[PDB]
Amino acid sequence: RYLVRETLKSQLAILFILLLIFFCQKLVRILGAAVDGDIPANLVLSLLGLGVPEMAQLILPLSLFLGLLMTLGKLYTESEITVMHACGLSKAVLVKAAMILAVFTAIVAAVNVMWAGPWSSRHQDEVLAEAKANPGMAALAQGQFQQATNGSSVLFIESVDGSDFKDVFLAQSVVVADSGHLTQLQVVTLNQGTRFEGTALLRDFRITDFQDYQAIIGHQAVALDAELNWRITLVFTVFMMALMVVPLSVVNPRQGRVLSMLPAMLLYLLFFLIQTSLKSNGGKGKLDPTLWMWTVNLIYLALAIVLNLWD
Amino acid sequence: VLDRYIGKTIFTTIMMTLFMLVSLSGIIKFVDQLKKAGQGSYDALGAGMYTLLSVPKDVQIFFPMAALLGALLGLGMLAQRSELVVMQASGFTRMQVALSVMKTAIPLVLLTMAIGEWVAPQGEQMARNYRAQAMYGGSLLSTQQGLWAKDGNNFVYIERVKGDEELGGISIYAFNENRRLQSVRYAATAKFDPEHKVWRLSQVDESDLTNPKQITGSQTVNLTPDKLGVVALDPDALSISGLHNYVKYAGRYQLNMWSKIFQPLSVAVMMLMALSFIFGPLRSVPMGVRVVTGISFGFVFYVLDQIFGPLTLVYGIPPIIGALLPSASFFLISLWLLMRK
Amino acid sequence: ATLTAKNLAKAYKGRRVVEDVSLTVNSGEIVGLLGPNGAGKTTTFYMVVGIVPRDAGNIIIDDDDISLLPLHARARRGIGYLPQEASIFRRLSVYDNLMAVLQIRDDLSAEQREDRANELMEEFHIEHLRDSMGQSLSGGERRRVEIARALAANPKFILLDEPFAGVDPISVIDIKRIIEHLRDSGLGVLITDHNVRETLAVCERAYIVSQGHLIAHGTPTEILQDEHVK
Amino acid sequence: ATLTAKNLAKAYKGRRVVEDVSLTVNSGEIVGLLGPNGAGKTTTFYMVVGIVPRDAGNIIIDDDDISLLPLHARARRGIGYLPQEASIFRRLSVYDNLMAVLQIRDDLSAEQREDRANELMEEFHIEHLRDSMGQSLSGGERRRVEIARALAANPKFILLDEPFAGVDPISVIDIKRIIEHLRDSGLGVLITDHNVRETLAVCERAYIVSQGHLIAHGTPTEILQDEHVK
Ligand SMILES: CCCCCCCCCCCCCC(=O)O[C@H](CCCCCCCCCCC)CC(=O)O[C@@H]1[C@@H](NC(=O)C[C@@H](CCCCCCCCCCC)OC(=O)CCCCCCCCCCC)[C@H](OC[C@H]2O[C@H](OP(=O)(O)O)[C@H](NC(=O)C[C@H](O)CCCCCCCCCCC)[C@@H](OC(=O)C[C@H](O)CCCCCCCCCCC)[C@@H]2O)O[C@H](CO[C@]2(C(=O)O)C[C@@H](O[C@]3(C(=O)O)C[C@@H](O)[C@@H](O)[C@@H]([C@H](O)CO)O3)[C@@H](O[C@H]3O[C@H]([C@@H](O)CO)[C@@H](OP(=O)(O)O)[C@H](O[C@H]4O[C@H]([C@@H](O)CO[C@H]5O[C@H]([C@@H](O)CO)[C@@H](O)[C@H](O)[C@@H]5O)[C@@H](OP(=O)(O)O)[C@H](O)[C@@H]4O)[C@@H]3O)[C@@H]([C@H](O)CO)O2)[C@H]1OP(=O)(O)O
Repeated sequence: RYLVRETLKSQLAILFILLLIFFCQKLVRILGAAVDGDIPANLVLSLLGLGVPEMAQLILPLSLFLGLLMTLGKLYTESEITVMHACGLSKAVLVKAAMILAVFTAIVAAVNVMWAGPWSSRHQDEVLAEAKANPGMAALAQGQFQQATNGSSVLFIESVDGSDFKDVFLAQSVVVADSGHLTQLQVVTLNQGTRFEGTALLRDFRITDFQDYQAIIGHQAVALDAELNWRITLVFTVFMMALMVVPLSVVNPRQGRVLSMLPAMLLYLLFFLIQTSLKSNGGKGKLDPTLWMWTVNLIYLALAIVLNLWD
Repeated sequence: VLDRYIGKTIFTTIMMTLFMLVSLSGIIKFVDQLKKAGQGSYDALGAGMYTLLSVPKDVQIFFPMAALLGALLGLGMLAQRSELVVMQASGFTRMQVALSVMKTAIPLVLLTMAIGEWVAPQGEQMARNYRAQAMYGGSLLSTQQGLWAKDGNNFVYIERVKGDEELGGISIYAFNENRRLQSVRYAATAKFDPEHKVWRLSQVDESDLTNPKQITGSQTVNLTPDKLGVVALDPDALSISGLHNYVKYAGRYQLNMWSKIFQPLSVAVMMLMALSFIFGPLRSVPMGVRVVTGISFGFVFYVLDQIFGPLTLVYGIPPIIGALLPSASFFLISLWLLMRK
Repeated sequence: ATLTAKNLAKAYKGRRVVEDVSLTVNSGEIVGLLGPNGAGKTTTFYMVVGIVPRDAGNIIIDDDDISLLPLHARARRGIGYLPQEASIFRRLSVYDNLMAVLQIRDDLSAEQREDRANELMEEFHIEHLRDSMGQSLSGGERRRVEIARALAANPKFILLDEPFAGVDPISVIDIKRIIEHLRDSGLGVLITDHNVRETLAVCERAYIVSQGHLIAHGTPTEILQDEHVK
Repeated sequence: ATLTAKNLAKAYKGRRVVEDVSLTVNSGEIVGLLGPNGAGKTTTFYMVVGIVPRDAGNIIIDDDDISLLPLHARARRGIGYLPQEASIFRRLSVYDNLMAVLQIRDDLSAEQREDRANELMEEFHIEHLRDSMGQSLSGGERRRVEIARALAANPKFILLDEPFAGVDPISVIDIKRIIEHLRDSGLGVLITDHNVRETLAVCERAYIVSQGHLIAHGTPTEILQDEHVK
């Protein structure tokens, strides 16, 4: 006999409408790499689903936080938590229910990093990198700087759509092209070219004429040319915020219903704010030089307990 | 008059929610750059930077979303307290109410149009300029990077960039329409000088190609100045005349040119959308649903803005279309909720 | 002056909630509109007000069908309205509230608005609270300001919504005296309460909607004869 | 079998609302608690309920200072309470609501819970609404369900907050019949309301607060004949 199936419905709803908010955040972020960061967008829809678990790290505790808070708001403004209090039920019965929710969502956040967190992390470690190497229909004219592992080879074309080229410019010094065309599989079918490499006057002054050269400079340049904290602290968020939000879902008559959510949200995001700030020095696992984080973890567990209890 | 009442009410709700959405994003970006201030100071990548950096948020980042939430809560007060229907049952028309809100919308368009070209561009300039302690930051101070210039037929590779506006520098690829090289220079002493010296003739190390054999070379001792040589600031940099730069030759720079000058339309259409709400599916559902619908359509505006701006890739749709698409097609949903019943 | 409704209709997903109400109100009389809770009073009164639109029927002021005309149009033609809950402007003064409703009167001047305001304030006993804030007033003083604000528009049929709710019998008899003062003024009053034996004693005739039907219509004693509700 | 409030007191940041008020409620009688609008009908009742915290006061059931308890500990030790508005678990069935109250009946068996549930459903006539969805009940059905939940926790002194506010005078008489059946089941019932002419006609004795002070009490005849009522 519990209200757990009533709050589980809003749990599922807030889950389903937070995944799209964070999709629409990470998608707006990776459009920055599709436009400015110069990464081809043949991998947007794939990169979303391959990286949804690092997104759902932070969905599920806030999902249970909202799915408890918005539910017990209705349960209190129908004057119904205060009729469970008018019967012999206590605050402890909805505490039992909320901690059952905490068990369920903590199982979710655990099996995240058990079977899909690092799995998606080491399949997102490749960006489908073997097709980042293997070319397709990606040129992206007026760009392609890529200083790393290419020298400084920039090759832009002052054209319109790809039929009449001006200053293909083919840097490495630079070889200069007049005409050009396009084929795929690194073999570009350009007509003319003029190599030049003279840096100083005392050096060589090397020219080549217009020749039947194919200009292979597109080479597959690879880069070879704590979880100990989060695995416990996110499960502690899921285990703690359920016990923390029930003394804050108390909706008062005068201040209204949504202003009865400001202190819970102002403490929840202050929590995640201080946790992310104290993720400053992390060392990636085996180098952990600070543990001020369990200070705020223990003091918010104390804040939850102190809040709840009122003797 | 109660023209004063509705106007000052909407204005103070705008200012209150605007100060709220300034303070929230200010402390969040404060503790965000607190994750890299190991070379700055306690406040250098902090409070001394954000006391300037609050106003470019205030121009365009939150000011449409805060515009809807302010002109929604401040006019939902008048329906919560059963107070808009008082004047609407005294005979004060809904077009009287729309004119009463937009009679004081004019300081909001005036305000953001002033700040977004007087205080906010120089604000984020000085913000990135003050982050020169912790390195790697691209600003008016650039770093040791080869900025591949493109001056029409002319092209210049850069070797080294300093902070005193000097360059062991300019390597002119003097290329005509015959692609005949005239200079192979290395401008080792490119010191900043006034407007007579937008390119200063430094350190002649050239060779002309008047003949394949005879070369008139000289070892003795383009139209992109330093206020146009700072190009890494891809968000809102400066005014329309300087943004009219890549012109005798780039789609996103005129896209941002339109996005600079459509934010007043964004605020005005935003208040019109708030009034179509308060005369639409609202007026019966309570303040929780008011503020949920508020942040929902504000985030819808944010995602349509920050996608359909950068979405201009497939057809390469015109930037007037790409910038008005989160404004005119939000005016449209407002207009439909007006004339729906 | 005569306001008349004919064959009022409202439904929801085809389920009829209002079935053929035809109420009348003349100037001078105090028409009551009672019934059960949520079976005619709210919807019928709010259609006659103009908060909600009609589906079939006529609303007529003096041989002029205003059924297409919305609430602000009915106010510009002569119907006033007072809401249930507290409906004062919580930031102006009482003085500025009365002038703020006198602004939209396109038939006045600078001295005439001050004169009409001083008339209404000296008549409704708020002229000593002239410089007060309506947010920081009491219930009876606030009802004085709301009735004075309704009279600032110079109406011809004021349609009160719950004046006899939530107050002690002393304030009941004070609001009784202000409705007696309005029937001295020659203004028609239409009223809906759930205080039957505290509202039906002032009405010169009252209409009793009952699940759509006006099964009782006429004087309060004739209403108390039939018990087709009870 | 006797409840007594001794010397209640409450303020709101230097705004006093109750000033040394003591009320006595014996078993088996409809005790009223009336007054002026918001000067102690709400506050004194909510202290005897226990929603608001007092400062000084003594609540006694058989020499038990239950004044320091939370709300449900008073409900644990024989006090009932019914709220003002729709306190129905709208997404439960009615038998689930009654058993949901009956889960904390440690002094009963694992089958006497269902036996008492059958008794209450035979008494309050919800035998066809036993498995209806708790949203889909009407007014009197909803009142009977909430009173059945109250009695399923088996109280001695039940405390109702406006059981008449928002019902037509048919359901008023039916609720009076229900409250007389409650006191004929032997409960000392306390009622506050804005309806003195509806409350005083069913109460056997009533208490009249005024500005943090009981100024009259006892029989409704003396409450009619005391200091100002008309
Ligand atoms: C009511 C119900 C509630 C609703 C739900 C709530 C909604 C919440 C939404 C949140 C969703 C997203 C979650 C999230 O966001 O999640 C996290 C957030 C947690 C909290 C969220 C949830 C909240 C709690 C729950 C809710 C509770 C209520 C953050 C994150 O994620 O953390 C970090 C993130 N912070 C945020 O995002 C803030 C968050 C904040 C969230 C706010 C939430 C607010 C909710 C409000 C609630 C209200 C009630 C209270 O979100 C944002 O704001 C986004 C906007 C969100 C708004 C959404 C709408 C809200 C609407 C609400 C109503 C509906 C931050 O950057 C984001 C900023 O971007 C824009 O600014 P800019 O434009 O950029 O300025 C935004 N501007 C904007 O948006 C625009 C506007 O402003 C805002 C508009 C918003 C909408 C406005 C309207 C809203 C509607 C209003 C309606 C009313 C800013 O906005 C800001 O400022 C903040 C802003 O004001 C505030 C936001 C405003 C919100 C207001 C809301 C109001 C609502 C009111 C009503 C409700 C924003 O902050 O940094 C990282 C990402 O950058 C990365 C990447 O990974 O992508 C990593 C980079 O490295 C960086 C770094 O940036 O960190 C930079 C480097 O230069 C360097 O500095 C480095 C170190 O510092 C060095 O020392 O660090 C780099 O990587 C790689 O780059 C290169 C690579 O390519 C190789 O070449 C390499 O070289 P290099 O080239 O050199 O770089 C790099 O190697 C470096 O390092 C090496 C070593 O270190 C080795 O270490 C290795 O390992 C390490 C790992 O182990 C680490 O894990 C890593 O270091 C690396 O892997 C590394 O390899 C060196 O090696 P060595 O040599 O030493 O050996 C090496 O040499 C070199 O140095 C590296 O490898 C690169 C990329 O990878 C390239 O490939 O980019 C993130 O880390 P990550 O993502 O985790 O990784």
